[PDB]
Amino acid sequence: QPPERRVVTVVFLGLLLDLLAFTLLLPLLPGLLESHGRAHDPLYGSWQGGVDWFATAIGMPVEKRYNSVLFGGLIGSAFSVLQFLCAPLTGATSDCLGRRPVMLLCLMGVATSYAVWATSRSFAAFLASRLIGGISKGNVSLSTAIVADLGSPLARSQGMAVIGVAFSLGFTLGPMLGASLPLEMAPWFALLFAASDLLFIFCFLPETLPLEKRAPSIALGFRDAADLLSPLALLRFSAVARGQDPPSGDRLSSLRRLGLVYFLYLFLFSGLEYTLSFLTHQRFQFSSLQQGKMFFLIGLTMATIQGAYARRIHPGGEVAAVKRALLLLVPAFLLIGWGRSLPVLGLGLLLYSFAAAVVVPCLSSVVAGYGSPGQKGTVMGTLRSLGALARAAGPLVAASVYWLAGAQACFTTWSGLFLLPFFLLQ
Ligand SMILES: CCCCCCCC/C=C\CCCCCCCC(=O)OC[C@H](O)CO
Repeated sequence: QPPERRVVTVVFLGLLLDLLAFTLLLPLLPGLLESHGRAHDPLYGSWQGGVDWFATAIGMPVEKRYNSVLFGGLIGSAFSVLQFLCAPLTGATSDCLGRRPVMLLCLMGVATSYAVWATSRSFAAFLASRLIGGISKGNVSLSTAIVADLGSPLARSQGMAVIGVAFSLGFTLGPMLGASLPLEMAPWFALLFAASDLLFIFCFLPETLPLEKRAPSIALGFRDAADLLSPLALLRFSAVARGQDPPSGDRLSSLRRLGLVYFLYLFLFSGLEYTLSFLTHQRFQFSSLQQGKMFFLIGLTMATIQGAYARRIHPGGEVAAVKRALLLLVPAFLLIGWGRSLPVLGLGLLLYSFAAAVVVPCLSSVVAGYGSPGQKGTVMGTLRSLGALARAAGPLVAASVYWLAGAQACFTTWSGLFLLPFFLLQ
């Protein structure tokens, strides 16, 4: 096929190898925390002390699986703070040095993250592994940047859809494999996928930013440092607005508006998506195995919609499809929030899947069309960073309201707040 097919193919297979490696360990995390608690790990005990303080503050009942999910949520949140910190820098660096050298630095970091975990099963090794993997998770935003390097709006909108399929397939099949593996072998499979991704990208990712299109600098002074690290400067896209041939006027307002909608969407969606672990236990007494089955079906529907519908939306129709998805999430979360049987829960999950499939891909696709050739890493790095900030705060704030106000209070209120990104877009 053309050179555009070849790059997206390499980006997709690389990213799927990456996401299998990460998601593989997620169904095992409950057992690994429980092991540390049971060995009296005094560092574990520190963090358990923090989760406890939080559990007391929000009024969360004392129960093994409620603790497991809350601890997994603090851990998930700390990790997203690392992704937020590093995504703009990694982007700006690649704008200046090319996509391939920075993609490869990031993958050596991810491979090293799994080398560490492989060697030691302590809470310390766990956090050391998460820290390194966290600061090296720019490979994700570099994938979106590489798609944004492509020539046509069509190339880009389909590229972002294909990345959507990677995340949906990765988050589906990874935990499936992990729970099928003997625990000893799991960190070895993560390593195999992470080393495979590194080697695959080394041999097959073509460069999509030529030397004569690159940003002259990463950051010259403290104001440029702050442009990559301040949540408000990342919302205002100040790093992009201060680059070579940047967007200005109406074009720069639009970029900011898509970013605010992106952040708000993911703040709300990531919160309800996390607290669905509370709702399916508390209301329907789902085992974590049954939560496995449910997220599996969600991921498969999402990959189908992403591959089949999201990927076929005519360039120019991204925004119309996002507005329709944000409206669909109002009934979707009302049905989940209030449903007292599996048919009603099921209907809300189906709408959840159709709507979530479209939003991240369609918005990335429109955002990717902004910035000059040497700013694609800074634009998509800034977008990923806003998502990371959103997935950092979303779970914690939804957990507070879920336990302080109850499932209905949280799911009704978050449902209402979806009209904020809907109206910001219209
Ligand atoms: C380019 C970089 C190359 C790679 C550089 C590697 C750096 C990794 C450093 C520290 C993490 C290792 C932590 C090892 C944990 C030691 C064991 C421990 O903490 O105690 C065991 C626990 O009490 C019960 O098993």
